[PDB]
Amino acid sequence: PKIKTVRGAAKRFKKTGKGGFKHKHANLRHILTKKATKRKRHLRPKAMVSKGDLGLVIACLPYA
Amino acid sequence: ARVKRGVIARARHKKILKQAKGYYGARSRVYRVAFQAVIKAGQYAYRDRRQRKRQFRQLWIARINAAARQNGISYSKFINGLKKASVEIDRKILADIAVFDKVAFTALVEKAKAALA
Amino acid sequence: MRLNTLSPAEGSKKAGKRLGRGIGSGLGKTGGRGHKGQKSRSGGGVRRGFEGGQMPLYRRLPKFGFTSRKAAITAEIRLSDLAKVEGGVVDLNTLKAANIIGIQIEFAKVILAGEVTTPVTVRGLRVTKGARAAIEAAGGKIEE
Amino acid sequence: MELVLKDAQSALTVSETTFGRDFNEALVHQVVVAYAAGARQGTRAQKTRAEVTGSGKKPWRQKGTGRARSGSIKSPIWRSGGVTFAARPQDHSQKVNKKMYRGALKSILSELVRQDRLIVVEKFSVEAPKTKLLAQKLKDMALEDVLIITGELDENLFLAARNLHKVDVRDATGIDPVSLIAFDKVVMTADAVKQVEEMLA
RNA sequence: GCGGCGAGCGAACGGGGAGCAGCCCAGAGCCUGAAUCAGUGUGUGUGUUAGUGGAAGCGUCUGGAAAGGCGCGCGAUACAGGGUGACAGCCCCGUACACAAAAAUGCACAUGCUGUGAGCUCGAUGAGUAGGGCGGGACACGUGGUAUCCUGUCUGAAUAUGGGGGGACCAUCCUCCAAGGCUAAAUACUCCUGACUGACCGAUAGUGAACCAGUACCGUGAGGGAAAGGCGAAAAGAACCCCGGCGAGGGGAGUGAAAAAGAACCUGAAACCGUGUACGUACAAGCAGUGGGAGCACAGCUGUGUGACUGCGUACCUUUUGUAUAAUGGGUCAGCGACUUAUAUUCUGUAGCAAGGUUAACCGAAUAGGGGAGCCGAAGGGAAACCGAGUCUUAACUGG
RNA sequence: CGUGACGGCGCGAGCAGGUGCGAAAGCAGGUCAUAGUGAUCCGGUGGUUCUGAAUGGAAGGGCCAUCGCUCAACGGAUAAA
Ligand SMILES: [K+]
Ligand SMILES: [K+]
Ligand SMILES: [K+]
Ligand SMILES: [K+]
Ligand SMILES: [K+]
Ligand SMILES: [K+]
Ligand SMILES: [K+]
Ligand SMILES: [K+]
Ligand SMILES: [K+]
Ligand SMILES: [K+]
Ligand SMILES: [K+]
Ligand SMILES: [K+]
Ligand SMILES: [K+]
Ligand SMILES: [K+]
Ligand SMILES: [K+]
Ligand SMILES: [K+]
Ligand SMILES: [K+]
Ligand SMILES: [K+]
Ligand SMILES: [K+]
Ligand SMILES: [Mg+2]
Ligand SMILES: [Mg+2]
Ligand SMILES: [Mg+2]
Ligand SMILES: [Mg+2]
Ligand SMILES: [Mg+2]
Ligand SMILES: [Mg+2]
Ligand SMILES: [Mg+2]
Ligand SMILES: [Mg+2]
Ligand SMILES: [Mg+2]
Ligand SMILES: [Mg+2]
Ligand SMILES: [Mg+2]
Ligand SMILES: [Mg+2]
Ligand SMILES: [Mg+2]
Ligand SMILES: [Mg+2]
Ligand SMILES: [Mg+2]
Ligand SMILES: [Mg+2]
Ligand SMILES: [Mg+2]
Ligand SMILES: [Mg+2]
Ligand SMILES: [Mg+2]
Ligand SMILES: [Mg+2]
Ligand SMILES: [Mg+2]
Ligand SMILES: [Mg+2]
Ligand SMILES: [Mg+2]
Ligand SMILES: [Mg+2]
Ligand SMILES: [Mg+2]
Ligand SMILES: [Mg+2]
Ligand SMILES: [Mg+2]
Ligand SMILES: [Mg+2]
Ligand SMILES: [Mg+2]
Ligand SMILES: [Mg+2]
Ligand SMILES: [Mg+2]
Ligand SMILES: [Mg+2]
Ligand SMILES: [Mg+2]
Ligand SMILES: [Mg+2]
Ligand SMILES: [Mg+2]
Ligand SMILES: [Mg+2]
Ligand SMILES: [Mg+2]
Ligand SMILES: [Mg+2]
Ligand SMILES: [Mg+2]
Ligand SMILES: [Mg+2]
Ligand SMILES: [Mg+2]
Ligand SMILES: [Mg+2]
Ligand SMILES: [Mg+2]
Ligand SMILES: [Mg+2]
Ligand SMILES: [Mg+2]
Ligand SMILES: [Mg+2]
Ligand SMILES: [Mg+2]
Ligand SMILES: [Mg+2]
Ligand SMILES: [Mg+2]
Ligand SMILES: [Mg+2]
Ligand SMILES: [Mg+2]
Ligand SMILES: [Mg+2]
Repeated sequence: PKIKTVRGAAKRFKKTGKGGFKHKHANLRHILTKKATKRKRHLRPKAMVSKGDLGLVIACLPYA
Repeated sequence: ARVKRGVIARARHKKILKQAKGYYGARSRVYRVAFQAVIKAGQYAYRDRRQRKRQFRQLWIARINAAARQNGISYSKFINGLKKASVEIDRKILADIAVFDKVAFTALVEKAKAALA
Repeated sequence: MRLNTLSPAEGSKKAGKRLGRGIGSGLGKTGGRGHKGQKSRSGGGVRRGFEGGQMPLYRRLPKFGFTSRKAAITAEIRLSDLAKVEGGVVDLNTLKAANIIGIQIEFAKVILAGEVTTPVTVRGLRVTKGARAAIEAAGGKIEE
Repeated sequence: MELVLKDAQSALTVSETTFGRDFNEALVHQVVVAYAAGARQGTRAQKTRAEVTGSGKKPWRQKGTGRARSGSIKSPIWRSGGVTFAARPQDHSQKVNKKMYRGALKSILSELVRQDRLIVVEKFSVEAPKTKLLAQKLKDMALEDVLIITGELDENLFLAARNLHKVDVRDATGIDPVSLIAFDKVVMTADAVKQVEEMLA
């Protein structure tokens, strides 16, 4: 039968133009007062998935 | 496409048992035992093609020693004397001459003694 | 050319691995699985994304965004598609009739991709700045 | 390209891309192999350990008896047990791309021409549905093992060929790649040639 | 979309196909018996249940036997298949093709008989119901912001100037008419019957069961559940004689192509057990071989068998840092016994076509042809609206 | 640029806007530095030129800011042993 997407992974990664995946940074949900503005500002833009992790993401997202 | 194994299996077992002829007991009759015996015989034969070259040289040297000492010189001085005299006969031939042509061997000893003197 | 003189191209028919058929094959005994452990077992192996129990990557990262229903009914049109419609007028219906956009598309945008060389009339679509230049330069016109 | 008729001693003009192209053996091999796979019935089965008749009772207790542990009388290790990977009915047919099927046909027909195995005639028929008449006709043209492609399936010709085992009679729409290779000669009527040309573009 | 937003679960709208069919009561009047179905008779066809005809070959060689070899003929709308002393288009049974029913029966028409009511007009339009509160269940949808459906419990409308739905809810608009019912086809399955087919099995396989098998046997019972096929073309299955207990068994004779085809029967492997011959072996210490090697026997210096004496030498598998290990497994032989199958997805090879490539179901007598519904690709950025070879970020980028 | 398998964590001139101190050059994006901490989910509060299942709204969702864990067995199996 069809492979099933890991639906939780689909909610957290998006495929980019050259085939990588963009994701949202961790550590920006709460406990925010004690964090420096510089640290928080650098966590706001999306980032790419690292090389060691691409294999895990691709396995979860066969129809990405 | 079911495949029965009998004809090919029989040929394989027979090929091993044929190589086991002359072995004792189950070693020439029983496939499990004959297979191990055929493998071990192959291992020994590989090892002993190398050992054969050692054992024969050891035999030639012993006979040259005896013949040299009959002529009044040790093996080690005889070989050194031949090398100083530029004689390149090898030990297989020196041992052959030592047994079959004692007069020629004496001539070789004299050649070795002269180069040493 | 007979049924017993035809051959496949070289390299087109590689033989499959056959595990567990003797020393000489290179895959005897353990069949490439190594020794023991969960991955050597029949049916063994961990699920996708499992990392040994550490919070896996797809759960230590946060969810983001929402999915837009309007994006599913919007399409993009290339300049090379404009000559493919029947009649020289490009609108939502004539793009659907030529199989350029899906039957449930309600909004379409022409973008600068490929070339247009014939005069066309675009009606009821959005056109990018670069595509509008290329369409008019080829003798066409854009009607809102 | 001109094909020379044999019964009327004239010429016939055909497309070079259909009858004068190179032999693509790798392409022809795939189409011929797929044709034979399409003929397979694939009807068989064996019984797994779940389908062998018997009970699920453990033959003897796990420990204490001194025998190897047993769980099912239907184990594939056992005589009368299941087949480890028992077969099921299979569909063996392959997909052939439309353009690869047509490409293979054009390659085959072009090779038949180069090997002088394609014979074009203006007409090929018999007066009565009698095997003896067709046998004599084929003997006159020095033919024995031949595929005969007509424009319209002559009823008298089809009946006359049934009992001749080396001889087959088809209409142009029913040619297949294996038959074109398998017969020693191929006889086509001028009418069938046009139909095949149009069919293969 | 749902989801300890985990494991997992998973639509619809819309599109392409197969098939296609619509009606009645909640009621009176007119007009009438009109459509339509069901039953029962009778015909005509058409099957089913027995059947009939069905072409064409001889000579010679090998052989126990010819259908085989060789030579020369003949039939074919019949060279499907089976049998006959080895392999038969022409010996036999069939096959193609052409015919057949006293009687019973299926179907489709036709035509009777019976019941059924058709049409017009004017009316009527399903209440403890819809909805609600509480508890559960069903919906892809786990109470969630949760529409909709069902109802155990308590309640409870409007009724066409009315009511339901459009995913909380309201307004607007659109659309439909619950609380009565009937309805072919496309769909599912095969205990059973006939025909045909298989890159399915061929006696440890294939049904548990090729055989008097759900038997023998086991169990109080439910229940469990085997093993076991082959003389020969034909029984011509061994008259008679001999040893023996009027035995068993055997030797002759005879049959037969063959009896080491004799019923404990085709072939007849291996483990295992014997008889005969050659060589070795009763002062000699261990994985039993291997390298060297005398003597003897044998066949034509060599080949074969044997192997005194001598160097070296602690099986195999598994598992382990490491095993002669006194760790594991195997008494031996024969037979069987373990990386498969389907679908999805990615990469490599190869083939086709190429800014395109390819069809699915289905149609079709079609491995053809049709079918482009779709799917992938030629554009990305952004959470998104949106913009677009750019875009996002930011008031804006020297920028990133 | 450093440091991490990764999630991450750290150092940073300089640019735009607006600011404090200094006459000025300048310095200032917390504290001599290195501990003082908690992913995701689920929700709460404020903001918002995003979305809004016929349409206008709304609900809900997104985005930005922020809040709730001795989840201390501190990469945190469950809300609950
Ligand atoms: K491997
Ligand atoms: K077995
Ligand atoms: K034929
Ligand atoms: K026959
Ligand atoms: K609900
Ligand atoms: K059974
Ligand atoms: K059995
Ligand atoms: K026999
Ligand atoms: K026997
Ligand atoms: K020895
Ligand atoms: K073992
Ligand atoms: K062990
Ligand atoms: K151990
Ligand atoms: K032990
Ligand atoms: K694959
Ligand atoms: K490929
Ligand atoms: K940029
Ligand atoms: K809707
Ligand atoms: K822990
Ligand atoms: Mg936040
Ligand atoms: Mg077989
Ligand atoms: Mg073997
Ligand atoms: Mg033996
Ligand atoms: Mg033996
Ligand atoms: Mg290896
Ligand atoms: Mg491992
Ligand atoms: Mg192991
Ligand atoms: Mg280990
Ligand atoms: Mg298992
Ligand atoms: Mg389309
Ligand atoms: Mg039980
Ligand atoms: Mg079986
Ligand atoms: Mg097709
Ligand atoms: Mg006949
Ligand atoms: Mg003959
Ligand atoms: Mg015979
Ligand atoms: Mg009503
Ligand atoms: Mg309702
Ligand atoms: Mg209710
Ligand atoms: Mg309600
Ligand atoms: Mg309720
Ligand atoms: Mg109620
Ligand atoms: Mg509503
Ligand atoms: Mg709505
Ligand atoms: Mg059986
Ligand atoms: Mg047998
Ligand atoms: Mg009993
Ligand atoms: Mg007797
Ligand atoms: Mg026989
Ligand atoms: Mg026998
Ligand atoms: Mg024997
Ligand atoms: Mg002594
Ligand atoms: Mg002695
Ligand atoms: Mg001893
Ligand atoms: Mg030793
Ligand atoms: Mg140990
Ligand atoms: Mg050791
Ligand atoms: Mg030990
Ligand atoms: Mg011991
Ligand atoms: Mg041991
Ligand atoms: Mg073991
Ligand atoms: Mg153990
Ligand atoms: Mg152990
Ligand atoms: Mg043991
Ligand atoms: Mg895009
Ligand atoms: Mg200080
Ligand atoms: Mg300090
Ligand atoms: Mg929750
Ligand atoms: Mg909001
Ligand atoms: Mg709305
Ligand atoms: Mg920890």
